[PDB]
Order: sequence, then structure tokens, then C-alpha cells
Amino acid sequence: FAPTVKICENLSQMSFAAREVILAAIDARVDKSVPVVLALSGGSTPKRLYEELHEKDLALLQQHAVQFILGDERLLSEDDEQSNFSMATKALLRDVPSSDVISIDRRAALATSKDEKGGLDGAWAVAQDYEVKLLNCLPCKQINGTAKSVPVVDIVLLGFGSDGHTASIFPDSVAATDEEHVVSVSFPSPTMSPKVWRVTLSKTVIQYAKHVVVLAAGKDKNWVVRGVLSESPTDPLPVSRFLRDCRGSVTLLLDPGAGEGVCA
Repeated sequence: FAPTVKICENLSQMSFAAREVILAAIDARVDKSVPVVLALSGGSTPKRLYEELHEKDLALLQQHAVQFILGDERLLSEDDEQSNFSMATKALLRDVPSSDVISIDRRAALATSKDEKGGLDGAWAVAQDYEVKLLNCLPCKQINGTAKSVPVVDIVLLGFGSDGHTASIFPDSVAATDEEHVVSVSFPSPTMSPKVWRVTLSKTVIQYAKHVVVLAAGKDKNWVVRGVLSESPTDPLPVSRFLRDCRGSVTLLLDPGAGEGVCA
């Protein structure tokens, strides 16, 4: 495991660095008629990246250079301001062709997604429909030793929570140990919000992606960063240590608090 680590001074620099990785992948395509598959992250950290892509690179996107998917999602309505779809749409996807964006159908979960216990069955219903869509619309490859396939994502954007989670792969959730599905499910950990059921790309999908790019800022993420980077497992051990087993490249874009102690 040999990740690129870039400690940025601020979120402007972080967002510019993430943008460069995306544009490099788009320009590096041999076949310019097939899109780069990009899995979007949520929360608030990548919002500025999306805004920058909207201002600078909209032409490439209107030419179908990128196929967009949500790497995880809160099971709220698409017009709910705390959905990742809402955030991504306001920042960027409002002017991206619908044909280049894979939607999640949340309807099956909306009646129960805020019920910590009762929401599980509805979350799985949404996960399963989204998995079918991904397997039908993305480039896939067979998973060795199985009768199953995995979508091959070119770039997975990720963040870190202060709880050590990434995507919606939370500590002590189904997703944390789900090695069987393309899309899994979780409820947030005690410190994390919004308190609503989630769907997430699984560890497997992330570990088969060509490039993984994490954007994380704050001293409260430092233990997560150091727990991912330690050669030997170290406690407290973040669930996001699974990133060490990525087959693709991994880049950590960090601010000074998140990156404290890492670099020379």
C-alpha cells in the first residue's frame, strides 16, 4: 500500500487537487467515446469541487465525458436538502445531461428510513434496485471465485467521518462487513448525522476502483488518517482501514489538522 498524501492549506487547494485527478483521467482515456465513471461523495466537503467542475469543465460533461453515480446516499427525497443528490445537483448536476447520471430510487425506503431499527428492509429494497441499475449501466467484470460481477469505477471520491467511516460504510453496520453485495446498507454511527438509513457502494466496489480520492479536513479526522496509514494495525482502528486493500491508486487530500504528523 502506497497512497499519495497531499496536505493542503485549505479547501480551495484540496478541491483544485481533486479536480486535477478527474481531468487527468478524462484526458488519459484511449477511447474518447466511453466515459470516465465517477462516484460522487456527499456531506459538505466535495461541494466546492462540484461547483468548480460546474464553472470550469461543464463543456466536457455536456459531451458525456463522465458517467456520474452516487457512492452513497441518505434515504431522503431527492429534493431534501440533506440528500447528496440535492447537494450534487445544486452544485453541478443541474447542468449535466440526465443520461450521464445514474439515479437512486428511494421511494421504497422513505416511509421507514428515519427508523433506526425498522428501516432495514426498505434500505435493502433501495440497495437492490440500485445494484441492478449499476450492473446494467456500468462497465463490469466478474468477481473471481463467484457467479457475480462488480462495476469498475474509474474514480471514487470519498470523505472521512470523525468516527472513521467513509462512504456510508459505518462502524458496526451491515456495510462494514458486507462482502457479498455491490450496494449495501447502514445506519449512521452515534456521532454521525443525518439520522437516516443509507445505501452505499460496498468495500468490494471501492477496492476494485481504478482510483480512489479521499478529501478530509479537521483535527477530528487525524486518528482516522493515522489509523489508515499505519503499516501495522493500530488502535483506535478506523473502519476505513479497508482502503489499504484497494487494488487501484489511493490519494488522501488532507488539511493540516487531518494530516498532522504524517508528512516529513
